[PDB]
Amino acid sequence: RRYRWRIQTAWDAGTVGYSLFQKFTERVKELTDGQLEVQPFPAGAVVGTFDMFDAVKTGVLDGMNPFTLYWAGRMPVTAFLSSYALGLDRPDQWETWFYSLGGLDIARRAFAEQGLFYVGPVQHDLNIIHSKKPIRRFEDFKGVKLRVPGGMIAEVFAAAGASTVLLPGGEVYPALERGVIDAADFVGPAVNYNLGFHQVAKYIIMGPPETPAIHQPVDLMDFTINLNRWRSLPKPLQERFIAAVHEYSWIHYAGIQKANLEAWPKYRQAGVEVIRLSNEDVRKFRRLAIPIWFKWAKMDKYSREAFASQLEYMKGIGYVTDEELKGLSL
Amino acid sequence: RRYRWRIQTAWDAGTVGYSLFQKFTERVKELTDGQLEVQPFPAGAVVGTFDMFDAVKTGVLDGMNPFTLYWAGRMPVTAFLSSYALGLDRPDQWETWFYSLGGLDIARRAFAEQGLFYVGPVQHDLNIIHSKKPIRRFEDFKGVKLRVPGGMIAEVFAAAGASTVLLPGGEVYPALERGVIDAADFVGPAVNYNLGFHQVAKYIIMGPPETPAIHQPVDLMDFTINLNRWRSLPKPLQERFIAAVHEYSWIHYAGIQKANLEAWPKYRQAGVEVIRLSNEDVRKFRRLAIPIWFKWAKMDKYSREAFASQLEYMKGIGYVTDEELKGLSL
Ligand SMILES: [Zn+2]
Ligand SMILES: [Zn+2]
Repeated sequence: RRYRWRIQTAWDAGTVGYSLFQKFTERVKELTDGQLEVQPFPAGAVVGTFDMFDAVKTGVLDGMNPFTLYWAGRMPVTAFLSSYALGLDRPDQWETWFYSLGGLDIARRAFAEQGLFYVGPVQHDLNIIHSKKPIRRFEDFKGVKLRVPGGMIAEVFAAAGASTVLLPGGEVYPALERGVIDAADFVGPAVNYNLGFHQVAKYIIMGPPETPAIHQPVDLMDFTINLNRWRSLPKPLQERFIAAVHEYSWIHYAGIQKANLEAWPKYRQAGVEVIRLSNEDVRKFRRLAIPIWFKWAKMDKYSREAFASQLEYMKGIGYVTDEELKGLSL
Repeated sequence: RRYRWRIQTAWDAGTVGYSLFQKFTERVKELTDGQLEVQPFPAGAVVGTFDMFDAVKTGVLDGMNPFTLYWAGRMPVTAFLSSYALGLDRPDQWETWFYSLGGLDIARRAFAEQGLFYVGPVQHDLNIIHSKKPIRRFEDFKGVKLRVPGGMIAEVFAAAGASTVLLPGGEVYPALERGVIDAADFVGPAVNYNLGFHQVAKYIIMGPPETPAIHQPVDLMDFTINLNRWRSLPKPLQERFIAAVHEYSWIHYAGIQKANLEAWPKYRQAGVEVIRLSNEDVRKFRRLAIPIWFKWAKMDKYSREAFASQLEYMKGIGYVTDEELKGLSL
């Protein structure tokens, strides 16, 4: 039999991300000899981006390709299924945690409880911030109306004095154009350029060379399927889909990075100034971030289990010291 | 029909690498519904490790899973299909170069001329060095009889004054034991421990925290199949094997990294001391390395094509400056 799944992505039509997503649907068809076809839908075509979770749960959408931390408000563990401020910051570290340190199994158990099947993470990129005004040091975040993807990312910036707001990436351009917000994080350079942020914001704010991305160094996406639909798919096809997603994870990653290399010269051409924060600004964010990591970990049994193993890993590779964990518990 | 392929790996029996490789053949069987069965063979079981290239070319072996730079002496481009001293040093950078910047197509074209189908790279790990006597700085390399995997890696150490020797990892232990060599690089901590290096060498030599691996930060493996055997495989199975290898690339990478985390405590227990070189030491190696990059790049049309796009990429991410390239050119 042939199966057809309808999957909407967080990528807006007309972005490098959507183009990569379109090709993935062709690859799935090739890998399953046409037995499984995925019909792609750009952000907002079936439902709003943040409404994808419920639509996939009901089966109205067969699956979704979101940025995983979008569900942080309803599933605490998802704040730990994508990068959070100053924690693990390399694609290979997240890949290791998910694929050998138990991360994938935590995600699958948590999503199964929601009637969803978490297939696996899709590698992507770090994120940058676009601002209408110069933010040159930690203290300049005070009073900035900043769009961020909620969750722990928003909490960290709020602890730095920013007024945070949650908006889908597609609403950032009009918000900055009208001055409804002063700044916005979204994704990396290439897609932000596709969305025109450079024309409504003259600055790009990044961390120092040592920590380019303070908040989201590894902004993971994923594929999540309605559990019933997943369980109805023949096992051989389920296994091929898992392989297709893991292969795509890196094909997506590479395509985004190539587009990013091409985008930087364009920002310079557009007259956009890239502001680099300092190592000291990062330390100020670090002191705010660690206690917040623990508060989020303490939300439910899944966030605790995921952070516990991530913390152990961070200790093993020198990303956290016992001294800085003083007074914190788990 | 059902296809059966014998594929030998550079991993010795009894290593974490070989266990991961055995699992991959089961994964291939599952992904192809039993149509493609790869019978795994540990290093030296069918042919010698360095004989795999000719064994596969002539068909004695259907395919191989080697460390790609083993063929540097016969195919100059392979010295650029795996990490080399002080160039790109993160797994994600090599993934990007191969999958979006044209790297994969260069490898495939170069191998096709040899009657081989290069499937894709297999991520792995950085490498560390084990020594019988301490090597605490750049100058301590003079006079050291050092085992390395030849090619550009051997040439950089020779430039530092070491007497290099080429040996399969499975022959490092006896070579150290009987004093044939003073030190040896091979792979990461877990597998080196599997091979018992800690029993014949009390030191591990690594770069500073900023540059843990000076010579081989991304020691890639790959799958290469006899071209005729590849062409006789139905296209649907060719595509599934390609996806399987790419998925495995990271499953392998993650498994190796987990094992590495578990190995450090065993080295401490075995009484092995980890010596870290300095940033100054890295600079001394750097001044030798860069000119060597160009020497190897100019070897043939493929080594030139590969290095050309890698240099362009490194320039793009600030890994090299025009200043330090003064007087060097393709
Ligand atoms: Zn973001
Ligand atoms: Zn090596």
